[PDB]
Amino acid sequence: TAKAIRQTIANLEPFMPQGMKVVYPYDTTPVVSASIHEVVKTLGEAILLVFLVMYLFLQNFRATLIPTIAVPVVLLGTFGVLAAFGFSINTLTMFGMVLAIGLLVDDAIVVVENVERVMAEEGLSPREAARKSMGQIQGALVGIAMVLSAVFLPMAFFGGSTGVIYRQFSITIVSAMALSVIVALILTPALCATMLKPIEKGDHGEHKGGFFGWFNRMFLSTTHGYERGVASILKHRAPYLLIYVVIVAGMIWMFTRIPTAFLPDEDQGVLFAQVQTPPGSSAERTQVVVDSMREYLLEKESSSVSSVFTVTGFNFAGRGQSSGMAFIMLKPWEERPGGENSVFELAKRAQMHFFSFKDAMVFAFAPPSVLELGNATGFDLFLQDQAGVGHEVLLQARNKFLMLAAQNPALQRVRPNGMSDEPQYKLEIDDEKASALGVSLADINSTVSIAWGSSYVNDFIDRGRVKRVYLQGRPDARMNPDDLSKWYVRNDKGEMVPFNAFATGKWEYGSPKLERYNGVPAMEILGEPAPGLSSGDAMAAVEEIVKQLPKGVGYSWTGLSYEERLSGSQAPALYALSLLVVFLCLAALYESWSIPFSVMLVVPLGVIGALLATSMRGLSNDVFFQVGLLTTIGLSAKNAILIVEFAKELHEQGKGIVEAAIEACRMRLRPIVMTSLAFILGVVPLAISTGAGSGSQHAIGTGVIGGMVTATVLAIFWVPLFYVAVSTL
Amino acid sequence: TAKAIRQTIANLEPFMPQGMKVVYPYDTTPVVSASIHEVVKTLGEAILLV
Amino acid sequence: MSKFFIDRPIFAWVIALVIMLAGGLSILSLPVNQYPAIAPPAIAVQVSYPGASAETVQDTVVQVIEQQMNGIDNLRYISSESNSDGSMTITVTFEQGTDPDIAQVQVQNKLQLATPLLPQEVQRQGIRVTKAVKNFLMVVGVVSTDGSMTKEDLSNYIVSNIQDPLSRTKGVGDFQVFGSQYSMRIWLDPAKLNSYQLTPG
Amino acid sequence: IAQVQVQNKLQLATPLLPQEVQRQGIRVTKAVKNFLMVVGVVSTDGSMTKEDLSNYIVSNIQDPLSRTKGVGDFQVFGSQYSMRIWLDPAKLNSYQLTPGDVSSAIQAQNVQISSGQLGGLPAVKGQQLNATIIGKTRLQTAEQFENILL
Amino acid sequence: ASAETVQDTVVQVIEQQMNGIDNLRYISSESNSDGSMTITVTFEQGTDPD
Amino acid sequence: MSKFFIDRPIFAWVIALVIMLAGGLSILSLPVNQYPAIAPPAIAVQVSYPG
Repeated sequence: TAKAIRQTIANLEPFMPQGMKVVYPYDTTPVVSASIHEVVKTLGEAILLVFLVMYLFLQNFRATLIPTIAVPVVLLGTFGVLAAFGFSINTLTMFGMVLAIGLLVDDAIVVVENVERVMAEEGLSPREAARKSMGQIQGALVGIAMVLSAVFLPMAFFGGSTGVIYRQFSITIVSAMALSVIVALILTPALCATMLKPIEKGDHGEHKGGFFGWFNRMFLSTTHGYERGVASILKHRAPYLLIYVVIVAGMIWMFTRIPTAFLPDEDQGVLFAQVQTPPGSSAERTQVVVDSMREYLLEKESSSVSSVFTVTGFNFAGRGQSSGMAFIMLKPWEERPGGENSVFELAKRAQMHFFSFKDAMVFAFAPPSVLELGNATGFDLFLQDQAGVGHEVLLQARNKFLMLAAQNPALQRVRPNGMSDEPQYKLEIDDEKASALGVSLADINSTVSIAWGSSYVNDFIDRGRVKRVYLQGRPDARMNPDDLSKWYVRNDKGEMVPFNAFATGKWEYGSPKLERYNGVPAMEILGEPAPGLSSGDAMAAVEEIVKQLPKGVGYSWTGLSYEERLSGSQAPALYALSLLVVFLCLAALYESWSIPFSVMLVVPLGVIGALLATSMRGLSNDVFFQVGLLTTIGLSAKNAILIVEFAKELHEQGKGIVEAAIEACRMRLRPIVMTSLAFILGVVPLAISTGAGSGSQHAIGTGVIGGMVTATVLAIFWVPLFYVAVSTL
Repeated sequence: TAKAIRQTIANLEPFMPQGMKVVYPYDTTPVVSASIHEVVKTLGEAILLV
Repeated sequence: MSKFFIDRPIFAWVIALVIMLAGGLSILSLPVNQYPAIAPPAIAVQVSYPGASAETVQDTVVQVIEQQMNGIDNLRYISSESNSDGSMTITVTFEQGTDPDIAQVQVQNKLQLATPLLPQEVQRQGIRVTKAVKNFLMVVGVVSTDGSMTKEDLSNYIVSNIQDPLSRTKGVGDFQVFGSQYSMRIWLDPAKLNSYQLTPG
Repeated sequence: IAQVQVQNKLQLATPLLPQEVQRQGIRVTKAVKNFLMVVGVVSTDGSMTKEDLSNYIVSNIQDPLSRTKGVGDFQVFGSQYSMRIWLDPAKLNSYQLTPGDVSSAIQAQNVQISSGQLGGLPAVKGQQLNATIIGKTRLQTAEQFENILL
Repeated sequence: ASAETVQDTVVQVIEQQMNGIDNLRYISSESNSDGSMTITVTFEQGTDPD
Repeated sequence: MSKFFIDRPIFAWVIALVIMLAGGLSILSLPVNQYPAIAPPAIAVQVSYPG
């Protein structure tokens, strides 16, 4: 609809006169267009180098593409099932698929490992080796899907306000896995293993051509180093778990130490700036400051803003002559480089400039990432009155609450959106002496309403259009209170009497913005906690101040804090059913209890690194990180399970109980070191990124590598000792 | 919905004056709870004989 | 049965080709945005009332209309307010995951219980019921540098020409035009009215 | 969904009604057959009639028990407070007045006034003050209704 | 009434108050001299009429 | 069919366990009542014309 109203209604431009044109002072098309055009480029940079890194791995220059032709095809099945489920594409499914694209290649890795294990040590043709491959890969490939899907399948059942954001990180991601296992059963191991695989007696690794012949012997040295390191770690086996329990104690300590946030903001190229004046000020008294801030923004900050567009008469904090707001459009994303061109530096510089203004309470702010709810970040507090008590006592309650506002240590910069008591003029009439002079009352009401209420009489036609005709006096006879004495009304016998002979007036006070809530009147303030602190302690720190009020009134929570009071982050209820479903489901492969219970204990090893990776980066917890933990523990679990089943199936074949584990590490060390770096070498342009949508990309980039660096080089030292435990009888 | 009604009655009734009260003279909700309790009492007392 | 993929290679090709075609046909028919529906429905109702205080607009045309705003499914709360220029919003929010058409028509049929209860002046202005959620999308409309055109005729050409084929397209829910259209303003003089022995009425 | 022919049936006869009928509203409800429960009682202190309790019920616990989930209809016993006036024919004949004159005097005196503002737009250039003006406010007590010039 | 007296005062004031509606194809409004008026509006293909 | 599950007893157990856990989800994620919607829908109108 944006592209269907931005030029299809511009077809009236030939019908438009030459004295008018069209500009775009406010827009939102780049954050929806350039975001998609950037995420398709980062998908290209994702599957651009994953061909060349495995080309470095398997040393094949022509028979190389065969695990990477299915990969640009299976992502279309995600869009197919996404159209079948009827959910629109967003930043969410793109941010899911940019990490899902690297975890769906692992079956293509394991089938070319099944090819290479009969290509290296065996001279068998791939036609006779396809049956040997599928005899051992069908019992190992169909089991990972039910343990990988069960991290999102219980996560999809949770709804609420924070459930539609759990969707598109739900089953829409792992539907690509559920179709990739099907195309792994039906597509790769019959043709990609056989037809593009000649026999040249492959035992090379000495010359390799050009700048390539010094990798395979170093890889053999690293495999022998791992084989002697596991023999070194099986010596004592007591301090290697005594240092495991201390990092289990460190996980809960880091989890308590880190605070959380909720949906962090971006730059978006837009800024809002509202104005404020003391009451009674006219529209010119607000016009005297918007031109000054316009000249300031156009001259002193010319390296950041493209255009400004202010209005007056209307604001987010009410309306009238005491109001006004300004939209600010900055440079495009290729035109404002550097961190000083961000919205936060511009916001704090604007506030530092607005500190110099004396009689105006100008406030600038930036909208959050989500636009369809909330103008800014924070919380509100409605103040209901149950007994229906008057306006002045609840105004004094608001005054006492705003006095006990800046003293709270858990909150900062909490402000009202209303106003103070405006000095109004209350008129009074002496209808007894007015009737003694011989005037009525309804004619007096009619005259004062036509004189100052700016009445509307009927319709009239102009240029084929129906418009309205009003009726009012003149402005220069109504700007002053004694000018209100300049009016005359007709009595019963034709003559006129002035206004001051019967009617007078005085000066009282009254609020200009009266707000009701659930039938009763209610005022409110809005704020935010300290930078970094959550909203739970900020909620708990204000429910103790509500004992300091005139008793008879109560409090209420609404807005985006309403769902936070109802059901926010359900991390107690989360990570429990999802843990139990994989703990019951992973025993379907090994048909035991002690071995699945032992290999389940790798899930603490991967979660710890993503906690302190955020502290090393400098970011707080979010729902993006809350699904980043799920995908990295899924990656750690699937990187742990595919090596223990080989040891279990080869213990009963020809080996012992302690030797089969190190034999499985001796025979299957290649793909576990392959696919982990093959995944994370594409996430680096998303791990470090500055531009359109850089904050939400950073909200997932710094967690996924930290969760796996403690999972592919570290957890391989701990998984076989977990397998060969003495309780595993 | 009935317990939501009783919650939104019980929350604000301290703000009512002390010369007032509220009772339930006619009600259809407790027979549902009595029925479902007396028929889940005929499940543990029904499967042990089988 | 199983193990039916070794013998027929291009039968294993075409099963990938048909899901590639099914994914290729899905891009041109699926709509593109950046964020789905997160906010609950936020059905707004606003009126205008010329030349009255906030206390008058609170005790006249919101107290008689918030007593009929009831009997609606999935009602969360009623965020209402009033201003000094005779404006008010009684925006009712709903539960998450609800089609807003019944939320429109229920508020409409409950607003029918108040339209004769309103005074005669505010009924000739026009009640407004909108499905606006929280925010705007774009603003347009500006004067050229040729001069001889103020803000008034600019607002009149915005209202009388542009928004009439614009407000009936897809995605349009609310319009917030800055400045009003043309009107016939008749300004009176109290000294001349006293001289000619006439009232304004 | 099924209210569609109900919501257009009202338009054929909404302004065709008499105006005193139209000043109450045609309440369209989804009431089906029965009630659910009843509440509301006097305390042991007494000092309450059979009208003030109904007035308190409809004034305090009408909207928090009707804006909730599931509530479709209510049929309260008694109603709110009302500023009732009981004319007498003897004193009316003594003062030679019709009750229509009394109703027009009430509907002329107890009127809210849309006055406006002192610094209203388009104001004169250089005006540095704006304030709303409050005219005749609605009456509050019974003696305020007593002090009405008939 | 006449055709102009039904064209200026009723259709031109209802057609300005008939916006913000979903799936509007077009509004073909017409009038005659004998006091008739038609605001027949078409919707998208395959929608719901009620 | 059978005979793939007497030799795999824990794979025979896991189906009953996931059925029991889905039941433990559905016992709390379901509303309970006394009787279903037997009555037909009905729409009413009400006025008050005193005197």
